[PDB]
Amino acid sequence: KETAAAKFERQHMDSSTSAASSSNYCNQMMKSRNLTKDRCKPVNTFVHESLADVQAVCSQKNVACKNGQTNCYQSYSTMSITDCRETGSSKYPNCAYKTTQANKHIIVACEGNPYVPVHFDASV
Repeated sequence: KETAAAKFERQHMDSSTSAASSSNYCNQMMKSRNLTKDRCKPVNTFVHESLADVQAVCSQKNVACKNGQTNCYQSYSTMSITDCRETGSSKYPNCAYKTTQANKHIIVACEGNPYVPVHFDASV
């Protein structure tokens, strides 16, 4: 039973890189973070910031989440991010991803004690 905070980390955190290396980045990371396991997960974003910097967003700009909830936070600066998105050629167990590297504000839902990100909402 993964806690929610640990699941955000496994799905969203990639501090070991500054940026998406290849067009191949997404097929690889989606696989190693176990997101192609039971299904191809259709969309996922990886954040190439340290964990501290990303936990800090939980004290930045308070915004409405897309589901209308109000525990969403928008980062003040831009962050290095990679968007991973299934192509049309995508067929489980043979998940295939388009890699888009970008530098965007991130919006996360935060909860808990410690108040930390548990949900990736959007980037802008």
